[PDB]
Amino acid sequence: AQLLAANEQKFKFDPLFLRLFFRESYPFTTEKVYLSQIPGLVNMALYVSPIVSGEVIRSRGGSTSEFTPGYVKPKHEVNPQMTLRRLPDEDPQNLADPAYRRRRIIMQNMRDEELAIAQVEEMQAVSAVLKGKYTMTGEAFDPVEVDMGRSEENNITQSGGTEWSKRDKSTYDPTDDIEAYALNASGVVNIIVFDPKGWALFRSFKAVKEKLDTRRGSNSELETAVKDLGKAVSYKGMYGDVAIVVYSGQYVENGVKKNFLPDNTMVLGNTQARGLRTYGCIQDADAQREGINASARYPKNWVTTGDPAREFTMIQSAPLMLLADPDEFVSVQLA
Amino acid sequence: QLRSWNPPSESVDAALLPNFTRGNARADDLVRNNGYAANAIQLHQDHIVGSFFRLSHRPSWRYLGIGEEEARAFSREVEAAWKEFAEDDCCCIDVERKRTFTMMIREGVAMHAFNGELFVQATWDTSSSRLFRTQFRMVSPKRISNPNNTGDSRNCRAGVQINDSGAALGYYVSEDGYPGWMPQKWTWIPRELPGGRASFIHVFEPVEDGQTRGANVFYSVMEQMKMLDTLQNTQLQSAIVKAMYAATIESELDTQSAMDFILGANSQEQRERLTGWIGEIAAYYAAAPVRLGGAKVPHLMPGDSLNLQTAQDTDNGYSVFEQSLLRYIAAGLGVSYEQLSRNYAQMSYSTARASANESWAYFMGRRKFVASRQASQMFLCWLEEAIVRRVVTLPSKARFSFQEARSAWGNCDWIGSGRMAIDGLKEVQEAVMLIEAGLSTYEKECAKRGDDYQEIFAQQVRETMERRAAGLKP
Amino acid sequence: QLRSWNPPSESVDAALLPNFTRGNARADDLVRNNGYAANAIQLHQDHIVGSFFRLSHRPSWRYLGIGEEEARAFSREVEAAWKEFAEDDCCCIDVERKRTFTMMIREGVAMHAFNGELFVQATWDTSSSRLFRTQFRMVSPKRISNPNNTGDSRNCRAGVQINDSGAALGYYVSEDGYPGWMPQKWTWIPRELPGGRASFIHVFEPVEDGQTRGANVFYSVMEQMKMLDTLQNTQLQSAIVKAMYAATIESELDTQSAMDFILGANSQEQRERLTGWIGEIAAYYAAAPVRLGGAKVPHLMPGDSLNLQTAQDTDNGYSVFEQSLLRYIAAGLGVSYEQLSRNYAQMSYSTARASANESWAYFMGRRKFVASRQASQMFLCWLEEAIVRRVVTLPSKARFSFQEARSAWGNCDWIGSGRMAIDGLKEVQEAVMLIEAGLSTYEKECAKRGDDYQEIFAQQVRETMERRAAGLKP
Amino acid sequence: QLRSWNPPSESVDAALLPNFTRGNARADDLVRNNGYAANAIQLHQDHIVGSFFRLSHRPSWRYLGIGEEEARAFSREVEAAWKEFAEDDCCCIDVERKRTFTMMIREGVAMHAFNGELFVQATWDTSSSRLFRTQFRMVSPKRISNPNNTGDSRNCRAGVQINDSGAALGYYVSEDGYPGWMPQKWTWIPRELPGGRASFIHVFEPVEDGQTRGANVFYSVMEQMKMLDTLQNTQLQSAIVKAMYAATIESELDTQSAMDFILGANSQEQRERLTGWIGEIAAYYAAAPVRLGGAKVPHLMPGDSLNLQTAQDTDNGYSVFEQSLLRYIAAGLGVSYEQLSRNYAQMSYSTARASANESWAYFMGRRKFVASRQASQMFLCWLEEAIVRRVVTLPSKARFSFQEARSAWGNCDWIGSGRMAIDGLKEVQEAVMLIEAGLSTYEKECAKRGDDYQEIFAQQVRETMERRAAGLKP
Repeated sequence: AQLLAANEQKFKFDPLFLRLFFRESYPFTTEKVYLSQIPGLVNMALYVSPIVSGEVIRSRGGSTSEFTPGYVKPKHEVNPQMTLRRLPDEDPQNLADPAYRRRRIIMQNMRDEELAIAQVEEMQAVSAVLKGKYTMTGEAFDPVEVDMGRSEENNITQSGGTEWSKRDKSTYDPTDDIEAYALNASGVVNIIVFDPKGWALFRSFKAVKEKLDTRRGSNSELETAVKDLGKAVSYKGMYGDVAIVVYSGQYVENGVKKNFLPDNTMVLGNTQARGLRTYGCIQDADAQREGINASARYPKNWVTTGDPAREFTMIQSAPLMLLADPDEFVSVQLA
Repeated sequence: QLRSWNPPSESVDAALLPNFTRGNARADDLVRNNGYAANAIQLHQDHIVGSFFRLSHRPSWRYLGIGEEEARAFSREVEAAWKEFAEDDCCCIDVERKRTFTMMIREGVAMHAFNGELFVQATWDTSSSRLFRTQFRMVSPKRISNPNNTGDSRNCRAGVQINDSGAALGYYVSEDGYPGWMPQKWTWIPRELPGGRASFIHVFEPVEDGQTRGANVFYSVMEQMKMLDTLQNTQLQSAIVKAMYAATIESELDTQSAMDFILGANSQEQRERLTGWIGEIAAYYAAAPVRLGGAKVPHLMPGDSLNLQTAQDTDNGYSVFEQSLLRYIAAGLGVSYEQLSRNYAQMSYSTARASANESWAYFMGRRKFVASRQASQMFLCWLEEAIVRRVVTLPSKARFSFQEARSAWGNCDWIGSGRMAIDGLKEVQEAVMLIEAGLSTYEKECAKRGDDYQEIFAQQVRETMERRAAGLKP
Repeated sequence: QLRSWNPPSESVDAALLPNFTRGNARADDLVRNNGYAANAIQLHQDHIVGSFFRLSHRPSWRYLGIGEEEARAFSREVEAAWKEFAEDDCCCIDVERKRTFTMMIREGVAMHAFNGELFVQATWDTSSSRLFRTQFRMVSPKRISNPNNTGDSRNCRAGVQINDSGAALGYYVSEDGYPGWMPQKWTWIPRELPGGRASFIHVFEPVEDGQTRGANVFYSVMEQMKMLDTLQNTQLQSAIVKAMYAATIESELDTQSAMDFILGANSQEQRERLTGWIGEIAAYYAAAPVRLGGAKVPHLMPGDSLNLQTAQDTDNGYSVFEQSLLRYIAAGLGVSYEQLSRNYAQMSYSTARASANESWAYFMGRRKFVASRQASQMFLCWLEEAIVRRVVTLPSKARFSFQEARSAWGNCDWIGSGRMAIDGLKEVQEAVMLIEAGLSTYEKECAKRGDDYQEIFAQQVRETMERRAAGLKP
Repeated sequence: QLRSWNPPSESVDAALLPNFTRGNARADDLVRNNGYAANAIQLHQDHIVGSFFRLSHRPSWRYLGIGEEEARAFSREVEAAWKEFAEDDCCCIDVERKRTFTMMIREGVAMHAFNGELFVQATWDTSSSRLFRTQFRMVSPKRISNPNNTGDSRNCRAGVQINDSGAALGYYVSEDGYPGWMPQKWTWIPRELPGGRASFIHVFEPVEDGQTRGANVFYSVMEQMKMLDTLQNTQLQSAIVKAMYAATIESELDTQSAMDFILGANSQEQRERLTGWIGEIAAYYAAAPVRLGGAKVPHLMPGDSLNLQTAQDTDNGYSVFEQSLLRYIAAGLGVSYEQLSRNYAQMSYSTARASANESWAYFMGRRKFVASRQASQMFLCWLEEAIVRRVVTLPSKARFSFQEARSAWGNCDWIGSGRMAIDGLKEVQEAVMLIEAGLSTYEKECAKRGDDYQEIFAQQVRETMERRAAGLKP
């Protein structure tokens, strides 16, 4: 059992979703998300006559304001019985210390913990901006469908009508489809991040390959983001006007591993779409009596006396991240 | 309440070092938010050092075979040199170039009071404005951690590298953190040079063997923190609820079965009854103007009121609680509150002089315990530099060399705050008894009076001769 | 309540500098709205400087080889020159041309008390009304910020440009803001000239190493602010509600089921019953004139009254709360309230003289701590100017040059407030004991008495000769 | 309550000057409606100046090379001239022709206490009744505003034209407003003449740099205003409601359902029942004569009465509230209330003499701080005029000219109120100790006694010779 302050990572490397589209964090002192409580977009046009001023403007009463945040509280043991991750030859005598082994093993345990919540949050993000629906579900828990409201024109499919696979691999240009799906996106699209084989049949067209610019032509901080997360986001290059990226991230589930992304999917939208990170109550007596009922995360190291007389690291959170405008992204399944 | 503050059951050193940062941080919090620490450090300053800290060099003339007169003249030379070197008006005796000897002693004693330790370093200044190229830079206690903030180890323990026997070899000084964005890098610093040179003066009071750090404050001050909080909040609640008043409206109405039947009929299909009654009551309050004072009675249609029945109404007792606990921790921490916040309640004559003399002797204790170390260390370094520069001449008949008998040659004592005044009659009857019976010497007389016998005699010579010349009465 | 005032957990310098502007601004608010700060600064003035601040030049004659008689005559010359230069009646010694030396010390000590620092600048005046072309302009602490209000940096830290070791090189003085619409421009000002010349006298007390600013006031005075607010409001509520009275009218009426049925019938279709009853009650109050006193009973038709049942009715306790807390913060901030607002409650003889002597010695502490810096700095600058102008003649046998031994030559002490009077019998029995036993010298006798031995002897010569000539009794 | 009085958060000068008129106006209101200001200004007068303000000219004979005997004789001449010029019995020394030197000092100190500043102007009178054509007219602070009441500007700031460095060049004097219908016109007035002549003596105490105005009173007296109001009103309510009594009439009647049915029938169509009952009750009260005392019971037919149930009934606490706050603000504003309204409660011997000596020394502080400026300025102007007229002869060996060394030649001190009496035994034992040990000089003895050594010796000569001649005992 070590203090709360032993929670230093400086490792925030989420794959460009919770850090770039979903910056809009709202931890609450209350259980649910109350979209009426969030101001979101403000009623933002009307003025008043040059004699007096008008009424009082409020948070404009969101129609649906009741969903259950994913209160996730996992834990692990940091029992000093293992040989640990030994960074090359930094004096294993301190590993021989139970104190250093226990502290850096709580380091390792907790980092596994937040990357676990981060990967489940990224699955929530990919569900969110791929269908507008999120499955708040788990065993011994009712499945609540949390819908931002993704429209039908945001779910139009490439296989409908003519498929890119069922097209000329040399002369056909899918740019026409690119603006066709981008027009009904309530904004400009500046990233065309694909799943791998989706980008494969996208680039199979020649027009794509002599239309794209392999050069840097550094447009924004997206190159810096790729250099940071050189793991699963791949900056293919410029398609001229728009940036071409491929995400091949993978989640390692209970017995097997598989990619986050489905077979062939796309979301057309902006890099500055508004993403909410509403956070529920944290059900920990420590959190309430020290005021961490409204926060992002909560770690603790703590000893059980009695039957499971041991010591554990416990991580608690409650995210219900969504997208403010589901119509911002057009979600297309590809050929 | 024991939850937010937790003592382990172990030796004090291993019970404090693991929670060193938290205890010291909350100590910083209370010494910054609270005036008691400022008053305590100020009184400790004014009782230990006071105006100044005076050097007196007494080489062991009897043991070294040195003549007492030669020792006294050599002491005169070294005292003149030391006073003129210490009186530098440009604050130039520190590497920071902003503290004289007075604030050397000030910061040293303050930090040895707070953390229990003080860290001085004898560095070689290059500024040629003075004859002596040695300055003394004080080193923060945050600097002493294991190389790169690693936890305690076999022999590298909280920043000090020692042997199995505990002998303090050296230290790992982390880089300064001001501005709040410098990284820390740990540098090796030995405690002392092999030739006896005092390079890193590490003066701390160890409560037990093997202890590396001094004493705290917060680990006995959390209770003032939470008593001040609780008295503060309870006075706020008492003040706000002496005349809290509920202004509602009730009526006769309330025909039991009829009212219940009307409410049930309204719930089912007859809400028009409730709407009509609400309209009648709104017209009631708008035709009455139901107003109590300068303010409007908050709108309450009949049949609902607050029940502000209270809890027990005995005296809070906080009066004698707080007197007992202030008493308690006052001659806990050591300096009495009848001056740490100055009560004059029922205090008497024996009260005053007994409390004053015991407290002053006890400050003499703390002074001789936590000031003479720094004084002797600094004096030894300065005297070594003076011998290097041949400023003062060592006795020719030196039985032992300077380097061999630095302790014998550099034997010194120091004088703290000035002449104590408490009663007057007390000190004067003591003085007359001592001067008539001869029960006071030069050294302890000057210790009691904060003066010097040589200068009092020379100035009495001057007094008598000027009175004779000008016509006054010697 | 901890919401509107928040301490971070960190070293004091990095815990104060980020919230420097807010704490200092609320300090200004309380020192302007509240009399305690004015009384405290006034008493600090009258205990530290009092009437005047007297220079006494004591060049280290013994160490420099200078004769004591030559040192004393040279000191006579410099003292005459300094007194005649300081006594300028046209307020002309400042660049602002509106403060003499007295108010130099006054504003300096006041600002070094409030912000913990004072800023003097030795400038070259061109006004030829005096022999000495050096004036000393005091610089506001608002001026010291990083160039163009930028946040703290690596070596540019809150306006001071220092090295990695912290040595204060210079400062960025923002332009004055009076009138309230001048822009600020930051100008470079070195702390001191390389030759030891004191250009920018920056005197502050650092609580720890690397600290750049002094101590505050508000960060321990918010609690007086909110206690005065709460006692004020609670006395207002108590006064207004000792005899608040509800004047309503009730009646018997109230036939339970019948009244409820009548109200329901009125709500549905029989409002004529309510109109008739209201008419009857209006005729009632207009045929009765229902009047209680000098005022009309506020119109209440039967069946509605206020329920002014109260909260608990124990004594507020504020009495012993406030005595305990005034006690508390009184010998917190340092000067006792039994004179900061003058209680005479149960105070006794030992009470009086013990409190007085400890407080006066402690003011002697503050004086010697935060006045001698400014005194020595100003004296050094003035003496350097005098040596430049050949006003006073340095000793011919100077062992060290003036520029080399400015500290040795410009060694000086200063005398604050005048002769302390507390009891009479005390001071006089002390005086008789000292003058009979010779336990007092010229220097410390004159320190105790606020006089000069040379002038007392010359005036005693004059006394004796005039008594002999006129026929009086010497 | 903070609504009707509002502090901005800013430097004190820019926090006061915008609300200068309102604060000063409410200060006028309270100093006119309230006796405390009158008592405070009267005691300040009687402690600072008292009976008179005595000049003593001490040209720097030692520095100027002037002989002490020549300086003393020249001082005798100037003192005789100044006393005879000041003792003018026709009030003719002012341009208003209605104030002597005493009321010069009186109005000056009173206005420098109220507004913190005083404004004297050295004008050239033409009335030839005296040798000296210089009078001194005092200038109202309402006169100093920007030309035509414009707001503060870059260098024209609240009426004073200064430079960027703040040097006070001159002033814009608005025309007088008495009678209440003169328009104001702003006229240029320089602060001083280039040759050092003191034309516009502007003496004010600046709390900080760049401040142009002095200190206030009301901005710490609003709380007495509203405490006196609240205690006044609460005593009025307590007095009027200790025996307020409701005299109504009730009856048994009140047959619940029957009474309600009768009232409803009356409301609908059967008002004859109410008329008959009212007639019966009128006959009741006219056949009973329902009379309680000396007065008639106010006419109340049955079924209606006042419910004068009260609020809480604890002691008001105002007793210890008011003692604590009077205490509080008493040694806030500075002069203790145990004489500003004279309590004799539990006050003791050490109480008396400690309070008296500290308060008297503190008045000596205020005297030497806010009287010597005006004294020296007026003396300099008068001495310049005397040198112009060759009334007194300057020393022939003048090391510096009069115009060059006006400060050196016109060096002077002043004596305030007369001989302090508090205990008797105190002053007499002090006097005997000083006269036996010689610890008192001519100058400080005469300062303590309010006399002159020359005149005491001459009159002792006269005493002894008259006793010898008439046969008495010298």
